[PDB]
Amino acid sequence: PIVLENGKLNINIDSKTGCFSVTEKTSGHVWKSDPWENAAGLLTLTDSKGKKQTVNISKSKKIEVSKTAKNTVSLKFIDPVFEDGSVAKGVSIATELRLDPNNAQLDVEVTEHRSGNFTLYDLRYPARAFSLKTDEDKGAAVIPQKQGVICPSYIFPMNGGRFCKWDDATYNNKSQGSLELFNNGTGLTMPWWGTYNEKSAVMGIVDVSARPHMQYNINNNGQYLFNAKGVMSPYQRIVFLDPIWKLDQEKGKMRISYHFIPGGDYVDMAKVYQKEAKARGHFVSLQEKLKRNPNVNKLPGAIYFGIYGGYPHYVNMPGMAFTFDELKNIIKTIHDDLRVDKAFVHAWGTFSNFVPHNYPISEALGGPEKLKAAVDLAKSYGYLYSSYHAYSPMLENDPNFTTDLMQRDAEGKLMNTGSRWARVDPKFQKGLAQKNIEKEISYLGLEADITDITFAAYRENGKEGRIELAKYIDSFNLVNGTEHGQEQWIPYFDMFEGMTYLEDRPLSVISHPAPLFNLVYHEAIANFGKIQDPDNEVTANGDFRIKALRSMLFGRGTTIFFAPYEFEGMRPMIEMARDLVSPVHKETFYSELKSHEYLSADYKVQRSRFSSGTEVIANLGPVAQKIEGGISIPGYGYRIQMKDGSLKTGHFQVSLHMD
Amino acid sequence: PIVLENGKLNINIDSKTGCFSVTEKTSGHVWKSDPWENAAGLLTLTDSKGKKQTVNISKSKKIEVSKTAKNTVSLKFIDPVFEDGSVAKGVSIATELRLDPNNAQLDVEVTEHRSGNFTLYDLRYPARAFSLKTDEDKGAAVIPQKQGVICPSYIFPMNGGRFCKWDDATYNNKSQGSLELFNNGTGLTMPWWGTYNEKSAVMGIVDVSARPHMQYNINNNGQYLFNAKGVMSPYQRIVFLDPIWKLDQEKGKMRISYHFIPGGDYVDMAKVYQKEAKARGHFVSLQEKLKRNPNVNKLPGAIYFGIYGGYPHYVNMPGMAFTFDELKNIIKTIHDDLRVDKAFVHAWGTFSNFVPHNYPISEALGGPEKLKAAVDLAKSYGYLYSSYHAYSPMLENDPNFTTDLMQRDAEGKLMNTGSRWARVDPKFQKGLAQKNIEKEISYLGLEADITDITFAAYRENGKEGRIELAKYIDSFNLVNGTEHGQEQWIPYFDMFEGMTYLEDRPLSVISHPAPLFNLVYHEAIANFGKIQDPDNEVTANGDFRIKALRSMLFGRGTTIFFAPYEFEGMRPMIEMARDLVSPVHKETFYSELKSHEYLSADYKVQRSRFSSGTEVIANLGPVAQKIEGGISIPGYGYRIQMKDGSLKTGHFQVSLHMD
Ligand SMILES: [Cl-]
Ligand SMILES: [Cl-]
Repeated sequence: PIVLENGKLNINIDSKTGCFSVTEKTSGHVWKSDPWENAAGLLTLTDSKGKKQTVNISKSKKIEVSKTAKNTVSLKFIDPVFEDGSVAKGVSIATELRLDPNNAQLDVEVTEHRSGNFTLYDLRYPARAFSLKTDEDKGAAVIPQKQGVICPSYIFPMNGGRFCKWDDATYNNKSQGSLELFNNGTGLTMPWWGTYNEKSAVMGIVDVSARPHMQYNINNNGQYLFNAKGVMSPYQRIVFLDPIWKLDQEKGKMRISYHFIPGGDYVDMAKVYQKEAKARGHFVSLQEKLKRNPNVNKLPGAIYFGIYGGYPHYVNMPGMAFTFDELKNIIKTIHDDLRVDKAFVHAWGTFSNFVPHNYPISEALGGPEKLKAAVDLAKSYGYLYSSYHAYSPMLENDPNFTTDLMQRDAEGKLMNTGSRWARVDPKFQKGLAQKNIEKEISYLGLEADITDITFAAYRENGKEGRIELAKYIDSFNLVNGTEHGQEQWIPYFDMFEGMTYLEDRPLSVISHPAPLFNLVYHEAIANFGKIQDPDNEVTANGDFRIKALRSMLFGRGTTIFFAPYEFEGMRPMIEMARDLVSPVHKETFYSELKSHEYLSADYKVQRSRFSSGTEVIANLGPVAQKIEGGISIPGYGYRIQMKDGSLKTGHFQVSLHMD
Repeated sequence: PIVLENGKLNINIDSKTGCFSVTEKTSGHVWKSDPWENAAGLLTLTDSKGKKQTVNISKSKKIEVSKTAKNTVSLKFIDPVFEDGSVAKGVSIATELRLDPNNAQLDVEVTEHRSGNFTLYDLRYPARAFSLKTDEDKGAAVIPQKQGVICPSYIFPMNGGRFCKWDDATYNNKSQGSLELFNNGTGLTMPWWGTYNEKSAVMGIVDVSARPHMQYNINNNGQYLFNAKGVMSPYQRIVFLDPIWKLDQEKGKMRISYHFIPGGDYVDMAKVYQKEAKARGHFVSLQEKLKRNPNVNKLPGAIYFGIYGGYPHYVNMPGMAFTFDELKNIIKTIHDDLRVDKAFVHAWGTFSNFVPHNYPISEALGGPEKLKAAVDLAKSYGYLYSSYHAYSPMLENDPNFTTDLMQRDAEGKLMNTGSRWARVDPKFQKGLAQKNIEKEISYLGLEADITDITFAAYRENGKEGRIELAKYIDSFNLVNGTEHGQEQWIPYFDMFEGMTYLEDRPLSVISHPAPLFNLVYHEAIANFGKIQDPDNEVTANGDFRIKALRSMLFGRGTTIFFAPYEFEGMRPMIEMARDLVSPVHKETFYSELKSHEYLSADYKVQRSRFSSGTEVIANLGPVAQKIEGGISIPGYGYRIQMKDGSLKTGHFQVSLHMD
């Protein structure tokens, strides 16, 4: 082998294949190259007939590996070979491995690619690296899918229904696939991922300029590679996560930085990234935000209430719209009867035109003075208030619909024809906001704003116009929120509505929620439940029992999101959130989520520690379980140590009243 | 126009296009032909270049429409034209429309197709027929997707989060697609579907010999057709369901029979089908089953308990496997402490080999005598008992794994390499069951059996071997169940585990559960909740509150499916099922589900009436709502009128106990 080495790592590079292993010297843990095919990389490209095929670059006609500097090895893979034995002449991939001279940190970069008369598409590089061996390694893959998850590398006790679905998925196509960076769908919210066992951890951080996808393989033995051939896989069940470099699209630097952490797990990974997040400029603390705007302290302990009037979808829809008097009375009841001390009231349906014309205040719902009376009541209670706003939609049912503000592609065709909520080109969105937002703020005396859609993702197309809008909104210095968010938007907002979990998502049945994003960013952005999956709805992500406990563990706020006709049914949930979640949310709001742990074999009992001095232990399953010191946590129960040393213990119960 | 007419229907057939309208003469409602393109049919076929294209068959070069009998119109569509104006010379499609002389029934059949030098694939015929106009018709599409759903043709009040998902799905690809018949995944469990408004209903029943797919379009304006062109749809939002004849594979008769019901809805449609089910031989009543086997009377009021010991997935898995003494104690606790009077105990993990070798009784778990003691205990209480059995798997982790009993295709390649649970060719399965099942029956004195996997679907490949196993099992005259089921298997079993709902399914955000299967088959086959989504798990399909109420409305039994370590956490739910669900299940078990109705604008308050003289009203949402007479049904509440005149009223409560 060729060798790169420092005080912490030894990298062994195979001259013949370009594959590498990483020995973490302190533990003797060796991270292995591809256990299945000894493939350094997997490259998808067209053949001479123009059919896409995926090849092992380690089978190329020529492979050149050399040390080109003390801590750099240069590799070159020349003329890959197709399945049928023909050669992709003139195709080459060049890469570098660069060891930090001091730290346990390896940079891996794809530095050039040549396509000849072929077309190159995906490159998995390194391929099937940093794997865990299922049922040998006791650890997990770590994936910042929205708030984040882990995927254990072994089978463990769990509810029998869940166990069937989990195990089964590890033998079919549910456990393999890919995810993308910085969307509000199924994708990742931070540019890293990793694997750990009981000895060591590795993560990879993707260069800021690049947008690889991430391939996963969760305990799968690769049977998916053999089904079309009708044979059984000869490979072993493993866990891996690989970068997919999109060679046909990517113009950035195709670099991933691997960090090796002895005895580390997902918390340690998160903290490594937190330092990078700060270097990248995303980290603007809620303490800095509170210094700029004292009204940010209306957020700790506040329930986020969304009163959904059928808008933006419809204007004054019968059986859904609220009047402004009705809004006022919901506000009053929240404060006077349900004793809610702090709240963020978000009223969906206050305008008589469709977004993106967020005006005038609707005469049919009572007019301006009647809305002002609602808002003033809220402000009298120290609640925050915002209308629903959006500057990105262009809706088919809007009488003012036009394609004039939609974007066109290089061929002159309309973009986002199938995505109605994100049709207005961002380059127009600041101008739309400017039409009325300052009038609303002046007329209502607003202290807060929430703006939908535009900041839910961080794609390249249109980003300049989105930044312009973000800066415009931020210039008002209101306590402000937006739908979902991404790390890149943290500087401009105080809270994100969402950054939790989709209901139906890849990896659902073979992962556990982990507060990855909040382990990084809790001190910098507040988050609340998503409006589609609020704390009052029973979904794949739980009922109120589960959601309330998870809120405290993860450091998010309560979301009660309702049509007006449901309000009386919200009362119990509001009370329970007020009693249990709100004081914990208050105490921990500005703090760091220092650590999170799973404390039971089924992963349902967890412990979170916040730099406020607050410790939350909760049991998200139905059966009491013991942890350390033989302490028992009831099903759907909690034990919380507050800053002041007091202890709160308790549990939820579901009962049946029979008359 | 050519007309077919009787006293109930007028069929108006356009002689230039082949499109037809149907006037239902009692209500006067007119079902229109394709509102979008005036297409009589949509045919997918390869072009001169071999690229598949879809074409409107009404644009064919020659269309021949003639009245060939009093009540038959014959159509021929000759030389379809491609996008580019080129012709598919030698291609033709012939159809017939046959009006029943007396009844409001129309048979539609594709009687011939010729391909010439082209290859034909899908044919939608009739295309976009029997549609509902969104927000003008107040009705629904009716789809027997597993237990069944309806898809309303208008927007209505509901929870705000649900509303956003619902409306949004009508404008993207979530509201269009296709489903297949007789699978245990996303598909249909009865060969019919339909549409209704406030005046009239139509359904179509597919010929017994055919396997069309079904296309859906739920309030979608056809934007999916235009996204690639980057233009806005010019079509209106409508609801339709079309048959998709797979011309490349279908050997049966491509006939659908349309039945027209003035004032009808999904209940009337289910009852039309019920007549056809009986004609097809699927309907063997529970009453007949009870006459054959008096032990069937151990099912009414019984909780289905699955004790999941990590088998079949693993043998004797630490932390999941139960011993036979442990199983005995669980059974004892359920009866003596939790006062469950009737139950079906299903123990997953009683053998020391992997399925499909369902023997011997495991020595490691205690041996035959200790299993007998647990079974005898169960029998002394009157409970039904089965071990887990399966004759279809061939598992990678089984030391005895071989490919010898796997099916191979015409190229000699293994089939089902991707489906571990369904690998043994059905032709072998009877033999595998024969190896030990009679030894088990005799040793344990079994009164019952549940067999997993084999009867979850009704596919053509392997059907004969499945039938042979069903008949073999049924020859024992045991109270018996199977996973999921299908209508074709009703004659052989007393119960099905499942026939409810997938958690993640197409149409989930744009449909309501409706008890379609049970509206047809409740008197013939009992069902219970699916082990993956049991009444103790909180999922997309609800928590215990919601599941228990739906169980009573739809006429299914309770499923408690748990790993042994969870048992103590099951107690409250077992109690509540005992007190609430079990007596209603007991009373209604053999009865007809006569009617189901949605009584609230949000579809959450419902009413079912059983021929036992039992009426169940329940509210599956959080807020109290009023029905007729101003009677209020509490959130998560019920009002049940029993045959004995008694009225049961009550509701679930979730409380927080702070110590
Ligand atoms: Cl969360
Ligand atoms: Cl159900």
